[PDB]
Amino acid sequence: TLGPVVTGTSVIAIKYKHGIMIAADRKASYGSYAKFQNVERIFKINNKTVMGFSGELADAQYLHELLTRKNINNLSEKKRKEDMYTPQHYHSYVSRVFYVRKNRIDPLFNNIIIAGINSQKYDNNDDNVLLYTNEEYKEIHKDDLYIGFVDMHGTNFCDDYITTGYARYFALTLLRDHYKDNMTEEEARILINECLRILYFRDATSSNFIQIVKVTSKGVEYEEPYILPC
Amino acid sequence: RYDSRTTTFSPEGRLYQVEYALEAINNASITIGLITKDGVILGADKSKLIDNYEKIYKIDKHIFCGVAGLNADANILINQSRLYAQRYLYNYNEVQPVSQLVVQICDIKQSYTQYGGLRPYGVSFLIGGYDTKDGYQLYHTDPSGNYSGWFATAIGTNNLTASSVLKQEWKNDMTLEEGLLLALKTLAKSTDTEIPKSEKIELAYLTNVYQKYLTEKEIEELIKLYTQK
Amino acid sequence: SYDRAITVFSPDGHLLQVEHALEAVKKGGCAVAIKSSNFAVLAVEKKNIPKLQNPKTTEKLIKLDEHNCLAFAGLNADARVLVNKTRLECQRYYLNMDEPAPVDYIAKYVAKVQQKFTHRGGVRPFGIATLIAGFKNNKEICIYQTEPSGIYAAWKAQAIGKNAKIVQEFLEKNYQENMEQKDCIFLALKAIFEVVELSSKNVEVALLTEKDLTFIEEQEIN
Amino acid sequence: YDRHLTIFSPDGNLYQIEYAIKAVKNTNITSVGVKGENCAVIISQKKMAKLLDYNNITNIYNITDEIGCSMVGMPGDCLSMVYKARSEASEFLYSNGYNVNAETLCRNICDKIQVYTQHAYMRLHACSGMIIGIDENNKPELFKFDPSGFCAGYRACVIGNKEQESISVLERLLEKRKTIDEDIRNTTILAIEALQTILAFDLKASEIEVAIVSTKNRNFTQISEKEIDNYLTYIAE
Amino acid sequence: GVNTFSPEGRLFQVEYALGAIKLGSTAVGICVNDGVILASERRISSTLIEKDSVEKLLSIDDHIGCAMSGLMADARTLIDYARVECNHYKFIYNENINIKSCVELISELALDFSNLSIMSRPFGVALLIGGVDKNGPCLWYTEPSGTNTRFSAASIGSAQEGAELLLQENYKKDMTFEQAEILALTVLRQVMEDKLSTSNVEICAIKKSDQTFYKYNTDDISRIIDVLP
Amino acid sequence: YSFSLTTFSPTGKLVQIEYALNRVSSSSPALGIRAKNGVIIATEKNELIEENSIFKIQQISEHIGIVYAGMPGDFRVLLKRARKEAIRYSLQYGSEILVKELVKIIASIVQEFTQTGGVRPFGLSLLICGVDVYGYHLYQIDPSGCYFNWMATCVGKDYQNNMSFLEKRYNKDIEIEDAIHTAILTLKESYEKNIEIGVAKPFKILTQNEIKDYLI
Amino acid sequence: GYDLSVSTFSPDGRLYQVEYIYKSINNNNTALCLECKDGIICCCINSNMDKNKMIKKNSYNRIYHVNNNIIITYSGFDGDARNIIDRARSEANTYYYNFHTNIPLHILVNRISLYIHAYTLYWHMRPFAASIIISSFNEKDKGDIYCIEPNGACYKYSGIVIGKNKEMFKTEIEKKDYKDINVRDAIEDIYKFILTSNKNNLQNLVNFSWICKESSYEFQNIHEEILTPALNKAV
Amino acid sequence: TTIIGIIYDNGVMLACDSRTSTFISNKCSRKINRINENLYVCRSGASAHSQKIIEIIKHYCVSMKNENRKKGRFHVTKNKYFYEDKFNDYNPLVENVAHITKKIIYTNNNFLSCALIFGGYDKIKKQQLYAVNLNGSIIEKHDFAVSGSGSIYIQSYLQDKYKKFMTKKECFNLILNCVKYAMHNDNSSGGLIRIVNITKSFVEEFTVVNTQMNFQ
Amino acid sequence: LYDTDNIIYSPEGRLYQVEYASEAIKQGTCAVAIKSKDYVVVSGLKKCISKLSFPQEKIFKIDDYIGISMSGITSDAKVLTKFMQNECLSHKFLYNENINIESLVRSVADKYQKNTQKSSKRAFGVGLMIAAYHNEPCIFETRPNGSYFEYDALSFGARSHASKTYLEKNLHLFEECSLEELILHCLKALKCSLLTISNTALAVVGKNHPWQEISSLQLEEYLSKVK
Repeated sequence: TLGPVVTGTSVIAIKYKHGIMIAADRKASYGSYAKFQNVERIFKINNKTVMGFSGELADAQYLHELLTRKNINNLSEKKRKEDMYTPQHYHSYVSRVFYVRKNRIDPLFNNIIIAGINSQKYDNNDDNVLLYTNEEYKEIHKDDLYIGFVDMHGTNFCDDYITTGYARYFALTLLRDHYKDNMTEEEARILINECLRILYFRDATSSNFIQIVKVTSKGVEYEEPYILPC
Repeated sequence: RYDSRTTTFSPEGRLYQVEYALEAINNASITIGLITKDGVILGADKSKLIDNYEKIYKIDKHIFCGVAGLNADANILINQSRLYAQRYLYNYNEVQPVSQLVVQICDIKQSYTQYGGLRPYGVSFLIGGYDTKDGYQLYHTDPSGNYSGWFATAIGTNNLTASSVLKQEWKNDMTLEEGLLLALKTLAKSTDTEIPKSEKIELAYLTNVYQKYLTEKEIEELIKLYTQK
Repeated sequence: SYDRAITVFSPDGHLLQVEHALEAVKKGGCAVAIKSSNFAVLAVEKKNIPKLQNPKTTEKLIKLDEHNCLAFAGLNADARVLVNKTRLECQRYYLNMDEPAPVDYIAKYVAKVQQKFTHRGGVRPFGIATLIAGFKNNKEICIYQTEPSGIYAAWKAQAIGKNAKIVQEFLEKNYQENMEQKDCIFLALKAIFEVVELSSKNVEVALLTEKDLTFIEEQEIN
Repeated sequence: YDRHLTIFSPDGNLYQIEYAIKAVKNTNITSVGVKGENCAVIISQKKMAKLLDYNNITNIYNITDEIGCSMVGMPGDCLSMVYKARSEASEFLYSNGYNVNAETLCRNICDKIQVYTQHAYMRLHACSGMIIGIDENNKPELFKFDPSGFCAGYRACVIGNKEQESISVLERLLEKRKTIDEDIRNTTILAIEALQTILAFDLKASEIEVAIVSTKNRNFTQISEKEIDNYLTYIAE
Repeated sequence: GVNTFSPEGRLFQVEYALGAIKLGSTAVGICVNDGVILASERRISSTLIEKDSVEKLLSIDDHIGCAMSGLMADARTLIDYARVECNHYKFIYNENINIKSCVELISELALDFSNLSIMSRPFGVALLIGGVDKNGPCLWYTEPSGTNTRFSAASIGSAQEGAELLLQENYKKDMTFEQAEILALTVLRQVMEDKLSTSNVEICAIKKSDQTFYKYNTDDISRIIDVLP
Repeated sequence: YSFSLTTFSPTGKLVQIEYALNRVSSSSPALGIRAKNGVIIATEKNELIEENSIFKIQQISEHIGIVYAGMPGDFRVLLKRARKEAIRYSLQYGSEILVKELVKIIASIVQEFTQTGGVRPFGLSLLICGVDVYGYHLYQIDPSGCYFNWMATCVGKDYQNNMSFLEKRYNKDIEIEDAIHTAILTLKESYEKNIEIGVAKPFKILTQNEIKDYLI
Repeated sequence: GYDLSVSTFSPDGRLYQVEYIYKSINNNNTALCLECKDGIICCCINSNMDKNKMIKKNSYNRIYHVNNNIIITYSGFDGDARNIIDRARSEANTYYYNFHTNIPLHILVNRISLYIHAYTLYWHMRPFAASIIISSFNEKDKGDIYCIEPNGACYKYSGIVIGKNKEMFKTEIEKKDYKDINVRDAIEDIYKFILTSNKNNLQNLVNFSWICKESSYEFQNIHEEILTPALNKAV
Repeated sequence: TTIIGIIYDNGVMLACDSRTSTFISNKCSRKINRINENLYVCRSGASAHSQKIIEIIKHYCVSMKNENRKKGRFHVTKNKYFYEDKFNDYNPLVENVAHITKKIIYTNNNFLSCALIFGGYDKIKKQQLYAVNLNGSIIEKHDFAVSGSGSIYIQSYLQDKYKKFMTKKECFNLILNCVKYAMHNDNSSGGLIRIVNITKSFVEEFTVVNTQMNFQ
Repeated sequence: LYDTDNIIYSPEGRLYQVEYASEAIKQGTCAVAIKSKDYVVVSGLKKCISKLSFPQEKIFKIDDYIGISMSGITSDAKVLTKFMQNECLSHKFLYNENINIESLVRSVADKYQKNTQKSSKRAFGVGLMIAAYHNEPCIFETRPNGSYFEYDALSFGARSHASKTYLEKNLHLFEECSLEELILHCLKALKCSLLTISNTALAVVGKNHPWQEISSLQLEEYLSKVK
């Protein structure tokens, strides 16, 4: 992979009162060509871990296949809900992949956000895991929520909210200026939508066709993709 | 359980495979060699529909070999010896001395008795040749990679009688023709025959370098000469 | 037996293959080595069929490199192979160290090679024992004896091959420490001739000095 | 230990080959291949070598779209031979750019069986095979190979227990016999009658599997149980 | 085979190797608060040998010494491997390796013939490895079974049982270094058949004060003999 | 795992090679006759087996043909190897491989199986007939790996009698057809559907009609 | 003398080593798979572990899965079976890498049979001592159960029992058709069969699992509130 | 090059030009290749790379199709061909082949510059369109896929005229007009138009001669 | 003729080489492991081969919350110990978490099983008991044949029948026992097999209590409590 060809633009992820909320536009580009506009740039890894990517699409898909194999292996060797790999485990795995490729000068041309919930103490979804078919939200402490950023060189870290691509400038300013702990879903959506509106206005590679994914006490919920209101 | 342990010592510091190969060669047809001033000689005794040298082979312009033992192993070793001579010429730009080629081929012989789980080569050689450093040389090589230098020796069946005849007759100041007559006489003696037949003879000689492989008619002429005396 | 272990422990604790290699050494011809102040004498037995075998072809008194010489008793082809390995190692040392290989280093290398062949799968032990004479880095002369097992030891005077016990017992009562070259050679000969038939064609004796190894002209042996 | 490894005996025989052939015969499965003018047919007993799935039991496999086989022997060896044949076919197609014919496939499969027959560290496959297809000259193929690595072309061949008494059956049927649709029908009738004769008991449509290759439809295909029942009823008259 | 178990659960090869270490000269190792002393007999086979060329006490490192029993050719290979590994540790870590670590490295090599995770057989050697590390002086015993045991005082060789019995009888924790030497030579004198002399035995000591391998000369041995009962 | 299954007997024989020779001697007869202007290789073989699929006589190259007596599978392997070696020589030198050199290469390949570990010897004997700038050659390769140069020979069952027949009917200066008649007589002594003949023009294998025309 | 290596055919064409493996498998714990109306039920009875009183209750499990929708159980050695199951999971992972969909059951069974049979060809490998059961159940295709022998033979059943006493289990199972029976009705039947083929160790010596409609046609160990009433009714 | 694929109710339709290379090396080149009876693919980019990729994928598809077969029994110039497999029992899935193609192209994407459009039909997902992009990223299209230097000019055009459930006739007209406009505007595309129509039961192959008339 | 090779089956369907590797486990020293709702206590007899000898080590630390005890050949035990330690450390390096205990035990069982299928290799001649705390006190036992189990209490080595009987009598107390009483129970089980500070090894692991060997003074007082 000499360089990026089909590219995905910014991805945003935040912690809110009931879990993780990760937004990304559903567009892929071919240079200045908006060749694909219904692309899924957020991937569910397992019931409590999801993946967002920016950059090359082929490398992101290869990484998604690797993580899918790892999840299936884990489920195969799983016996209790605590044996399931946490988002932090997958973040360390992705970091090691990127580092080993850095040492071989064969990098994946992506920036990756691995987000999810680290604790099995807020639900029992993984007692009987279902892979092919899909009460109130339980308040989750911000310490039990994991959001990890990795870049091409393997620079790995975690935070309360993460951004990728052009979001690291536009969305990140709003996030640092306004983000607060224990946000409701309404407020999280308002903030993320303001960030995505700014990105749509100032990022030529961004789209207003959005995909919101929630990782909460009731697993991973894929929202109905929507055009940005105004 | 199916392994025979070909490369193991017997209780007496003896290798059974090497001894059995020696026996097989002792049951091979007799090949002889001797040194004259003119050059080296090699004699050897070979159905009527057989067409075809099978005892004496050329290794290089200046090296040739008489064989005893298994013919296929002899062919393998002869090919490998030609390879070594040509590789020496390639590496140094000079012909290989005879002793060096003998050492290489005997090393290949011996590694089969020290390494792996294979059998030894069941062949022995009489290597004759000429080089500038050591003149005319004749070497005996047995299956174990041991070799020795000779002025006249015999290998194969009834090698003792041929050896006795050679020692009794072989001189130092004998010419090519006298050496050839002695070779025919030894070949006849080892066959327990008063006259040697000209169909069971393989004579060739190397002189300074050129090699002659005697046809049947030239053998017949040598037989006439040997019969006059 | 590509990787099958050939040398194994017997129920009594012995490595029978090594005793068989010792038998091979016992079958070989006798050799003797005697050390003096700054030179050594090596006398080996030779047996050739008169008038038919070239006596120059067989050399059991082997120069290894500039300063080190060797003699062996046992299988001749194994001896040649081990000698070639030893010469290669002498030159490798002199290339990497920029100094000629000392006698003790060469003897230890031969011993380790024999031990290795005694301790690896798919290889037969060398059925040869060697006496290596040479000079140390301090220019002192030394004589080492290496056995088929891979054990080695330094000696003042040592005999190997067939009937080595008798030659040892003789040399014990006769080796008078520092001896002149002429009578040191005479001792090296009268010790070896206690077992081999008395004849100038049944021996070759060479002498190693700081300059080189010289084979003794047959007139003196006569 | 002369009869254990694939090495010669004092008489010169390789007894392990005879033992693998005996293993093939032990499976008590009979398969019969018959060549017609423009068609070839293979019929097998569809039995193993109550809750068992009888449909799944088969001795007929499809090497490529247009080449098929019947493998009789120990089931693991049969499946291994089928997979090796399929790999050979795919390799030949990829390397040469056209689909292998039955002759080349049988000869390659024997070239591989010979390695087992000679290298003492592997065991012989107790698998015998019929292979049929349609040649580039639009003629049927029928080649039979055994554990010994011997491949021969046939106009009619049998793998099973009864040989040297099932040979005369085919001989008489074929010398009795001597439209493309009529040729296919007559070949199928002959094959079904040959199996019924050889087994010496009345066949049942659900316990036998018949496959055909023909110039009209080169694709090696199996024929439904209704047609087999119709053929059996016709034979009964 | 070499990797075959017996019906009782013991490998045949290491069991047979146990009989090999019972041969050779006898050595004794004593550990006291001040240091560790290894003293070995020398059954000189003849007067024509250079006594000091045969070595029973070697220095695996500056702070480590070892007494050797069994097949000496194997023991030299083990000690050479130990030296290489100890120097590699010193280079990687810039400190003197712990004695137990060295003994464990020797043990892992000794059982490399199993091929659980290359030598072809067990070593058939017994090592009495003493040294001084940060923990102080210590003394270890390694045998072909691979099991390594730390000892306050131990003995190996032909007279192992007698030397062990004497060391048990006469050893106490509160012992001076001079008493350690005296006891070591008392046991050695009682076990060997050749009368004790300044040329018959080797003595090496690693003292806590300097943690350096020191091989005794003739004067020191004569001193200890002068102090003997 | 790799060790010789062919070993020297206490008397110096390689009993596996002797056993392979016994197997070849218990095999179907084949023979060759070298004429003054050609060379022929003939061989002798249930209403079902297709004849064209089991020809023992095969073509190594345009001017080289081969027949065998022994194990069919080993023959197939060695035939593929001989074709491979002939093609390799052609690539190297741009000309058809000389008969003697092909015989030597195949002899080496056969000898390899008498010494390498974990392999039995080839259970076949080969007759190779070819034409080169140096005339017509008829060579026999044994299971041991030794190759003989022949004017005529037979390599199967009851081959002592057939050798005697060929000896009592062979002349160097014989036309191709006189040799073909002698070959058919020899095979009929050993014993048109039973006869396969190849003749050397590029190497050719006689059609059944031609063979019957010779049987008259 | 023809039964010391797996790569030697006896005179009668038999491979004795495989027969010995068969005896070993016939002497080991019982396992069975049963295809019912709405799903497949796998049950493993660990009869020979009754003497091990100190084993963690319900810790030993011979029932595994692939892709969460394939049940894989076995009768034989734990090591050999774990080897086979690891190979099956590796095959499934490679298939999903290659094609982006779950491996078909029959392809997986053929590949596992090839993997087993490859170990009966050489004289330097020990053949696997384990009979394998691989089962699945789909909404559209209903149930598919395969038994793989130690020799590489694979066969498809509507109900299979391997291990000790398998003949009595077969006779009791065949007594009625289970294609028209739901899994819950079958749990009590299997418990009664185990009892008649004790009352105390049923809750701790038996592994139960299904793939049925109630579990969305995916692997699941049977919850305790479902098993306890059935084993009580059986007693 | 211009390769397009459209989805209409009851089928999918691939279309391509045939020009190859400012010198037209091959003015009639076959870009729509038949991987399987129900599965076709359009090539673009480097001709050698795409051709070799197609050969590899055909090899894999043959392997998959053979391995799929379960045991036992069950139950304007046009060329039309029905499927030999009437129920898609052993025909490999379109997604499987497209994804293995993506894997192959991605593994060797340092030098393989190949863009492919897979059209096909299987009983699981009915008719499918997949696009394999430059570095080896696969995107499943549910309306249409385009690729090649000439398909850029028609994008808007196509987007305006596509309808969710076009009929076969109007879909054919749409794809033909798309290809014609693409060749009119793109110098690197031209020649006769090749169209493949894949459906539940059969595949049709049309060849169209063309001319772009307008009075703009 | 069936115990000669590692890869051969008996007519009884038995591997005799692996059973001999297991018989090598009966002649090791007795070791015992028991657990309550929070802790695992492992106690083993150190072997003493002479008065001047130092007692042989019996238990080993694998990871912060993982330790082992061995019975059988000691070199194989060291090989397995290094394997497990490198595995735990490699897991903690690749990721930032402790290894799942079942995963480690299964990998060790894979290592055991591999050796059983090849002629050139022999089975590991040692039985391992693994005591850890991975969300719960867990005791595992591996065997030469590649099979492993999980226990409420375990014992093996020479004369473990007495330790067995004691543990089977007192199993229902261990769950509700406190740490001191659990330690005393394990020590009494170990004593049944026959203790001084020199010939007995004792370690604990559990919730918020990394694997830790009991000190000399602690062991002395505990043994006094046993008396």
